[PDB]
Amino acid sequence: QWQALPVLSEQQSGAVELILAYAAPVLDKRQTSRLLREVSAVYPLPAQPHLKRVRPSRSAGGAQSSDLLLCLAGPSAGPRSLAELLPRPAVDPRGLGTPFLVPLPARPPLTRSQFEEARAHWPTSFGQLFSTQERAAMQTHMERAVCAAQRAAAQGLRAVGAVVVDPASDRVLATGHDCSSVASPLLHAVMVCIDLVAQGQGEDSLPYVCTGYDLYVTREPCVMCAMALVHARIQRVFYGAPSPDGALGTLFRVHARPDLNHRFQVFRGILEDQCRQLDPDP
Amino acid sequence: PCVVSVQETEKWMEEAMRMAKEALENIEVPVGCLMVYNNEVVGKGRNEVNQTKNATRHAEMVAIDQVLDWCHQHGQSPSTVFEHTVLYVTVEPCIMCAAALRLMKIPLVVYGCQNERFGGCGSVLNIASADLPNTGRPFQCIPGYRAEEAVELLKTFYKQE
Ligand SMILES: [Zn+2]
Ligand SMILES: [Zn+2]
Repeated sequence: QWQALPVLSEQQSGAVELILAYAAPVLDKRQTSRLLREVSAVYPLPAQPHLKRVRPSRSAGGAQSSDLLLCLAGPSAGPRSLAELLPRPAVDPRGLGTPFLVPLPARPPLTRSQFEEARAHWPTSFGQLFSTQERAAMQTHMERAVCAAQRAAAQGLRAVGAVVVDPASDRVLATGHDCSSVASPLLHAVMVCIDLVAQGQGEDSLPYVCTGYDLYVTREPCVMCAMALVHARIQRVFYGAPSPDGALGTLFRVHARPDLNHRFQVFRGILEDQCRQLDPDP
Repeated sequence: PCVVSVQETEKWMEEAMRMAKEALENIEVPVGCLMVYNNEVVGKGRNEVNQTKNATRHAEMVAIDQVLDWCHQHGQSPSTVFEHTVLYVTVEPCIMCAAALRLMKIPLVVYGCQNERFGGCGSVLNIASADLPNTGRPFQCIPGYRAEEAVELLKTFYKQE
């Protein structure tokens, strides 16, 4: 059992700010499609494509009514009438009730907490983060990383495993575990994998070895590995459990900084059940 | 054995600056560096990122690998060597290299100019002295040595890209 949690900068982790808008009840439900067409042609709401325009409501009985999102509120968010908000003949307002103010999420949700908060005000687009097909693929790649970590454990190496995947073809480009030794102490699993991707790449290649690729690593990368991924320009990282000195969520979030020339997505929790019994990085 | 390498700081940083200029001529970020153990150079490196097509091959990583080869060939343990080695580098180590230097337990870094884009000794993050109990040991810095020359190399490079 597992769930993928995004790891965002502290800025993007809080609550989305709210903006005020006008909605109106749809009293004649059979006007809904016409009203939606007429109003959204006048007020397309280009800055808020995450908002559905019709809010269904179920009554304490099962009866369903609907509100229609008309437009954003101006600088003076006073009471407004249908005649004040909707031009004729561009809109025939018959079937709408009196407009009311509603606060709306200004930007689309990214976390589950944000999605719940958002849809408490108004229906918002995304239920769950990953499709069944996606979760199956992610589990398969993390299982391969777990298996690499367990091979390392059986040999007496630090039990960290990693897999690099090209999500264009879902093919595995590299599989590695920690190989650090007394003679070679910096062979962390991510460093091994980056060097594997490097050696298998073409002649007219840029040094941004990981551009476009996904990384699955059993536990959260240390500062060295995390910043290697910034320099190599990984596109997404999935990890299982945090590390105490981890730099993709725990002590730092170097993937989500404005002053580094590359940002990327990070999710924790993938197969965390198994990964938490493996070794932290370093 | 650490302060004995410090005595020749001027000679060691001149060699680091010489290497930084080479790197610049070879279309690499102009960072040169030397690792000195008991007044002898046990490793050196300049940025080899574009040469090797590998974003992790910063000067400091190249020099660390040379010292490790030196330790392997002469049957010395990295611990005894790295813990008494000074790194001389023309530019503040980046976040990645600062973490590698902690993991190697290098006690002292003498560096030239600040690293505004990626610096891990204070410019972007303070990896060098951070409280990271599972990530090696913190190290100390002598910053600013020939920073003016060193940062002029950096600006020259970043114009040419
Ligand atoms: Zn690491
Ligand atoms: Zn570096």
